[PDB]
Amino acid sequence: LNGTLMQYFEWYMPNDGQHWKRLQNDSAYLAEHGITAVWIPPAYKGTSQADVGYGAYDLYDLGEFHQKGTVRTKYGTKGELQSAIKSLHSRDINVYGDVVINHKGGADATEDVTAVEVDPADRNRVISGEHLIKAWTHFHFPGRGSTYSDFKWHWYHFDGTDWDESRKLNRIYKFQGKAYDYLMYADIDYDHPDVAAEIKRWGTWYANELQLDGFRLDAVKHIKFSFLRDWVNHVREKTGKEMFTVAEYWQNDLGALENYLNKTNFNHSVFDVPLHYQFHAASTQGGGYDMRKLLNSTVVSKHPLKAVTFVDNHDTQPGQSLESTVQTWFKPLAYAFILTRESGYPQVFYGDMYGTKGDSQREIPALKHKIEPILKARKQYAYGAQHDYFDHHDIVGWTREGDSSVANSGLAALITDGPGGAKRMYVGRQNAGETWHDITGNRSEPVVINSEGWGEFHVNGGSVSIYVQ
Repeated sequence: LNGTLMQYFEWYMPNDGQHWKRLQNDSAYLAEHGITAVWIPPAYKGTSQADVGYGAYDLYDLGEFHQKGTVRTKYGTKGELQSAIKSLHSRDINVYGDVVINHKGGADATEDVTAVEVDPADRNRVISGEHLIKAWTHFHFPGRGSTYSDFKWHWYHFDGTDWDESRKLNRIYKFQGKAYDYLMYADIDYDHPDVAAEIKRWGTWYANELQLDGFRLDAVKHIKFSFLRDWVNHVREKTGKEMFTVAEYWQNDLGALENYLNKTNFNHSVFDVPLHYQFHAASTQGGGYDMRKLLNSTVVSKHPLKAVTFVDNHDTQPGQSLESTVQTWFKPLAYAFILTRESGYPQVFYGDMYGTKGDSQREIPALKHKIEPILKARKQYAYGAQHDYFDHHDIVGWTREGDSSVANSGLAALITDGPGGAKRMYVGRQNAGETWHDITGNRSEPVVINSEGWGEFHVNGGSVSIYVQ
């Protein structure tokens, strides 16, 4: 009954075109362990076959046309993708597609365009007069043609770019006269009527072509909010489906996140970036972190229904752009936090489950065996009223009284970044007389609940204990 999301990709996975098949083959397992939704990587053609998917060359080429020297994307062909989705739906698992719409990369040709240079500090402070540059702005899709869409991109559909091809220069350009490869990407202009109309149309095309159930919105911090709000309303309306949507607004600031939510009318969720940073901070301070701090400054604490909680993702993993990996020892504690507490729509990271494949000497190992018990705790026991016990600097915990709707439901969780200990927690008089055991197997001793519903729970240092049944 509890929903659980899974980011089904890692940055360093092999470019062998078998990913869609792996996903398909992984459906039973996912269902076994309570995964109710899967967020797949960008399925459209990038700047090269090896593109992780954020280059975003052609949104209408889901690994179907020979473009950028390949038919398939890094993950597979459109057909394999469609088969994987079919098997996922047969198992009652929803699929959320990634949406990369703040820029387009890998233009087919440059265009002579008039531009002005702006201040790197204040990107709306002109520090140059108008002048001609050659910008990678012409997209015509030679391999696709007009199939699915005859819309062609030109410089006027964009706000600017960071590369002048004529002078081979890197500066911040803003196009004038309108009605390290990433430096050549062009920033999409949502003030242009044709652009806003086209992205909304592709949006519903995308949802229908793959039978998607929702979306993951990429890099929303720089996209016009009103547009994002309307794009979401639009796809839901044209489609007639719920279309759960979560946006990646990367800002470790509850303030900025709430504003984003208010400006977008609360029509979609946001990743709990602040929570991740606390997880990282705690895993980094060797027991010096005040564990009672986890309950504040996060999105779940304020907008539980609008938060997608996560431990790490493809941006924070070792070697990436926003690297701030939660240390392995702390990882299972963070997972217990997001998977067994009532608030938030938790997300499990593929890289944490099966390990990351970068070449740092600090890659994430496959934690599947440590996480599986917590997924089971969420799937079968995390129900009913919750009681919080964040009364200590090191050891904190919470209980779930369970729900009659779900048999033997109920749990007592305990996590500590410092030394081990015990804590008496109210578990529900309804559970009185029961003998509970640590599902993570970290503690061997049983705990029998008293007649008043209380229990003395224990936990090892720098560890996690989740007592059930």
